[PDB]
Amino acid sequence: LSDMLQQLHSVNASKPSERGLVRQEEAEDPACIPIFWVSKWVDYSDKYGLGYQLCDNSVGVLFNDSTRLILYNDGDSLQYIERDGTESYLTVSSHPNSLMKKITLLKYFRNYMSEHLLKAGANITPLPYLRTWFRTRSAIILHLSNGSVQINFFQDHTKLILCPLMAAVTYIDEKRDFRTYRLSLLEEYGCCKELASRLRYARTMVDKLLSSR
Amino acid sequence: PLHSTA
Repeated sequence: LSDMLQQLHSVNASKPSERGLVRQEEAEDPACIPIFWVSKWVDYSDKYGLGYQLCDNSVGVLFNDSTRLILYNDGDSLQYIERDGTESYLTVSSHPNSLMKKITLLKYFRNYMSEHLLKAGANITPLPYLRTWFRTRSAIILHLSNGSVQINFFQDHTKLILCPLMAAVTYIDEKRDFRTYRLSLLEEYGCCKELASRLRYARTMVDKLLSSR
Repeated sequence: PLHSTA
């Protein structure tokens, strides 16, 4: 998270959209395509919590009591993470009676997402959990346990997936075209105003994450 | 009450 903030400061300070010939294509690094992003989500936190589906079709829920339930894409294998960080590995078919409510909620959330929501990055060629999230008027901000930070913009449906380990960013535009860039290469070659503006917002969002952990 | 793109 700290390194992500530094990577973004570096690219933003280079003023990528306002210093001559933009060579954005040359900043593309297809090697740095993320393995994991959030494809779907449901904000039901007024009662239960926030459910999400990862790109591999695995599902997760961050409940209001700060516990997490993670269903792997085989549809049975389960991970549970308590408040104190205690991780438990099991299956739905073998759950203790105590997790009954939470499993039911996950399966409900799973069904809605699978049946009624669009898969983000469905055209991208093919386990972390949700550490934290918040919502603004403009965007939902998703912080995964592998360090990745995703930002989905509500109004135009454009999305950023920020990968601190690769020092990279994947951008999904209004047409659902995806391009993955190395951040230092965006510094080297520049980019359009659209990407530049969302990266400035991204830095502000990472700063909010860092100030609220 | 809110969700990702339908």
